[PDB]
Amino acid sequence: MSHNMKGQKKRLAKAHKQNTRVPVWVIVKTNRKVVSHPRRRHWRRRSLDVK
Amino acid sequence: MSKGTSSMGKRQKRTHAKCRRCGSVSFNVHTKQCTSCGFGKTSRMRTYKWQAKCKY
Amino acid sequence: MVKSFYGYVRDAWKNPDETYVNELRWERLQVWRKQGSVTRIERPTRIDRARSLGYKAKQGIVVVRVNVRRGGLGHVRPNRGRRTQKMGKNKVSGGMSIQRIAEVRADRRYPNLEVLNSYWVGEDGKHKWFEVILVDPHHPVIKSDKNLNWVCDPSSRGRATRGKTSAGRKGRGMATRGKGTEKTRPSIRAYKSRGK
Amino acid sequence: MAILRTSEIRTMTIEERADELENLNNELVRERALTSAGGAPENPGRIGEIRRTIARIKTIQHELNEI
RNA sequence: CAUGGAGCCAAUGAACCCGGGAUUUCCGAAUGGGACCUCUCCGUAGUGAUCAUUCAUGAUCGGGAACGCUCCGAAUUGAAACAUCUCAGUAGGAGCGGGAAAAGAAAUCAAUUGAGAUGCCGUAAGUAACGGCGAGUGAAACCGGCACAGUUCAAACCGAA
Ligand SMILES: [Mg+2]
Ligand SMILES: [Mg+2]
Ligand SMILES: [Mg+2]
Ligand SMILES: [Mg+2]
Ligand SMILES: [Mg+2]
Ligand SMILES: [Mg+2]
Ligand SMILES: [Mg+2]
Ligand SMILES: [Mg+2]
Ligand SMILES: [Zn+2]
Repeated sequence: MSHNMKGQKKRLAKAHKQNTRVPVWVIVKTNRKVVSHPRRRHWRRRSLDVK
Repeated sequence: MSKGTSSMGKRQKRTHAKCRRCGSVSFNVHTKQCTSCGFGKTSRMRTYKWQAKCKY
Repeated sequence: MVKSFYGYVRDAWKNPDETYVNELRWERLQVWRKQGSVTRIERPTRIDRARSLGYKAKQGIVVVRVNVRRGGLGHVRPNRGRRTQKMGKNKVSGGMSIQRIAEVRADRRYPNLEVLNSYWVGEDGKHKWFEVILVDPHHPVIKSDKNLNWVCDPSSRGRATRGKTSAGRKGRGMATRGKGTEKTRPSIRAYKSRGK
Repeated sequence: MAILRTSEIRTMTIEERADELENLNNELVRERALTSAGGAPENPGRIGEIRRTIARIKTIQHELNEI
C-alpha cells in the first residue's frame, strides 16, 4: 500500500491541504479579482510528483 | 507485448527520486546522482555553458 | 679566491656526470623510487639553488620533492570523424612543460600554502624529480618579514595555477622583450591565443 | 495598553517574569483549545496580543542573561 | 499583494524609514555514522578531508550577471567539388581567482650620431609577410594622446649582534 516514510507523508499532507476553494471573504475583499489559484487538481488526473 | 499501449501497463516502478539539495525530481536511484544539480556527483553545482546561446 | 661553500656546491652540480654526485645519484634513485608522488623533505637537496630562488631557514617555509613522468601529453585517438590533420595525435607533444605539472601537483597537495619556485634535481628513464619551495602566508614569521610579506595579498592566491611562477612565465613566452613577443604580452588570452 | 509593556517586564523580578510567562502560556493553551472546535472566538485579537507579549518576555529574559 | 466581518494595538509616541542587536526547524560546502529514507542510528554532546606551527591555535572547501588568467580543443561553412588552407584557437571543456585582473622597470627598440618601465586608445595598414602564391589570413617599430613611480633579494665583508 505504498509504505511511506515521514517526509513523503509530510509532503502528501501539504499537497492535500493545497486543494482548497479560495475563501469567500477574499473574493468579497478583492472585488471578484481573485477567484482561483494554480494549485487546484483532482485525484484521478495528472499524478502529482510530490514523492 | 506491442510497442504501444500494451507495454505501457508495466509502468509501475520509478527511476528518479526527489533530490535533497534542489528539490527537483531528478535523482537517479541507480547511479545515485542528481541529473539537474549534480548532487552526489560533486560538491559544486552542475552548470554548463551549452545551457544557453553563445551570447553574441 | 675567497669563495663561499655555496660556490663549491654550485660547481659540483654544474656537471653531475663527472664528479662524486654520480654515485650519490646511484644511491638516491632507489630510495626516491620507493617513495610516493609528493614527499616533504626537511632540507633542500641543493642548498645554493634554493638560496638563489628565495629560500630562508624560518618557520612557514616548506620544500617538497615531486615526481613526474617523462614524455609528451599522452593523447587519445579521436573517436569520430576528423579531417586528417586533426586525426593524428602520437607525435603531438603537449604545450605544458614538466616543471609546471610538478608545481601544480604540489599546489594541489598543500591547500593552504603557496608555490614560490622549483628546480631540477634528477631524472632517469621513467621519471623526473623537482623540488618545490612553498611558503605559508598565515604564519606570523612570514607576516613580520619585509622581503616576503608581498605574499599576504589578495592577488597571490593560486599563484601557480595562473602562470605567475618563473616557469609559468617562461611557458607563457614572456621571458624576454622585443621581437617575437608581439602576441605574448601582456597575456596569451589577450590576442586570441595566437602566441605560444 | 498592552498585556505588558517593556517597562513593566524589565522592572519585575526574575520569578515574577517567569510566573507571568506561565500564565500567558496557559491562557494561550485555553484560547487555542476553544478555537480549535470551529467556533468564532470571543475576542480574536487575544492570540496575536498574547504571542507578541510572550515574545517580548522571552527577548527580555535573553537580554538580561536570565536564560 | 487584497478598502470584507469581528477584534486588537497606538500620546508610556505606534505605523513607516535609516543604523545596530536577538531568536534563527531540517537539508544544503554539510562536516559524528547513514540516505529509490529532507529523515534516521549511537549518543561516547561528536576537530569531515588535506595541511602549517611554538603543537595554545590557524588555513582551504560553497556561491557570484558578465569581465579576468592558465591549460585541452571540433565540425557544419568558404574555396561555387576537395585533401594543405579556411571556419578558428572559434563553440565546448578542466583549473584558479578580485573588485578589478594580467603586464611592468631592457642581456630593449633603433641606425650611421638616437630613445629610455608597463598598460590602453589613434595611425602605420589591408602595408610587410604567409598561401593548391588560389580563396583567403595578416602584424610590429617610429609618431600623437590618457596616466605617471620606482625598487627588493642571492654573493663578496662582519658571524647570532
Ligand atoms: Mg521503440
Ligand atoms: Mg559565450
Ligand atoms: Mg596524485
Ligand atoms: Mg597585479
Ligand atoms: Mg566548398
Ligand atoms: Mg572559490
Ligand atoms: Mg612580473
Ligand atoms: Mg588564424
Ligand atoms: Zn538535485
